[PDB]
Amino acid sequence: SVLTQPPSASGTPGQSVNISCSGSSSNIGNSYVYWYQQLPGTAPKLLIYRNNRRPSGVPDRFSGSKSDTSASLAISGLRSEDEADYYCATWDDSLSGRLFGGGTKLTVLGQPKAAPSVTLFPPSSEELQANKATLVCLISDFYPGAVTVAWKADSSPVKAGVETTTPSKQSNNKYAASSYLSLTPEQWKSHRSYSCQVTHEGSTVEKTVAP
Amino acid sequence: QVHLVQSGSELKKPGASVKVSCKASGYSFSRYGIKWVRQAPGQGLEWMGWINTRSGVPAYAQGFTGRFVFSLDTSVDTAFLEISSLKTEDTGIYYCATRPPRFYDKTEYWEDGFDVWGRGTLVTVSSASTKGPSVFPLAPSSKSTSGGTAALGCLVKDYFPEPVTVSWNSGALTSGVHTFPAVLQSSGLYSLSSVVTVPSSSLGTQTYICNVNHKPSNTKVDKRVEP
Ligand code: NA
Ligand code: NA
Ligand code: NA
Ligand code: NA
Repeated sequence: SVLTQPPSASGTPGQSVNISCSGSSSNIGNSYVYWYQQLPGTAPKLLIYRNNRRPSGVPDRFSGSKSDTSASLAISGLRSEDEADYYCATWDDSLSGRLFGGGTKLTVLGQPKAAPSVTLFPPSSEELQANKATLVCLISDFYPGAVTVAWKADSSPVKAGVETTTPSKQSNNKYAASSYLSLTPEQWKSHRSYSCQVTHEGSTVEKTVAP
Repeated sequence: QVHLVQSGSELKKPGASVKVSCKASGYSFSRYGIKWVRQAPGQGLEWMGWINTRSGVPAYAQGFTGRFVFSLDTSVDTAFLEISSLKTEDTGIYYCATRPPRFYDKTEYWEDGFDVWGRGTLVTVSSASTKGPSVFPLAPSSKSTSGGTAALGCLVKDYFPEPVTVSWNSGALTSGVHTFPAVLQSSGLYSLSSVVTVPSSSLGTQTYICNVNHKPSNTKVDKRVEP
């Protein structure tokens, strides 16, 4: 069970932004939603509790909502000081525990949105001879600076053996990141294909390689 | 007002243990349960479980088995997280916080003290052993690049510590080179890739060589990257 949040939400100063949090009947369906604000390098802070209530010191610019098995955080009057990662969380009856979403970076646009270019390299024959296999997914040219990378084997999700960087800018003033999937040569050979899927704002880009 | 004071940073070898403290400061310790939450560097929050500060009984998330133990010492208003047999993949910041119970409805009692976080404790697990890289060619592919060009590269795998430098054709080739920030893997080793976009027509007659230098291990590798 996961609570699915977009990697990135963005606007210009003063705009409203609406950050989604998608669950199921056995988490958001059944339980109260909380939102946290985490500024980079700092502890998460409670923003919203019980779906739509604000603790003291939280301005009513921040609003929460819950509908069936999804929830949302709206931020009006967007300003720089809002820039942070935002997490939703609920009790998940299936995990018997509290579950956090993946988090959404909020960016006040300093330039127009730019969609990611994705380059996916298969393992080299040399590496396979060394009894290892690394798929290399290079993601470039995006803004704002946050993505979600998902890997698939024969188009089912693979979570094991994944290492993904944060975004950093290249000289073109757009963000890039890299993600690496580690396999055995036996895994690589035995599947029809592996995929790197990158989600960014309105874009999903999926590149697939085969042995 | 809740304040939670957490013990400082820890630098640990694989197989060692660590005991992180989370001390309540300026409120009554048994008022609220304490939740533990991990965050690997640059990544999301992971709920580890929580401990009941009245009864003492811990409850663990499914991810977190024998090696992770929550405990209390109510003589000094402190919750602990104890990790044994530390792995490099344990590296991250470990937060404690107060937590709310599950509620039936919104008519139930609420205080803001229900959800207040400590600053977190960074636990770094690393051998800090010097490891040279393995370098592999990333053969040219035209899929992702402009008309009449192809991307090719080198994968520089499993080294420690930073840094690695990469040049192409001994510095003669600089245009369109991108050497990506390294990833710090769950293994505790680094990898990175360097990619360059070149003319497709050149492929059958221009040699491309990445020059990888890992000073810390005194390793130099030059890899020819062929179609
Ligand atoms: Na990173
Ligand atoms: Na005790
Ligand atoms: Na909790
Ligand atoms: Na609840």
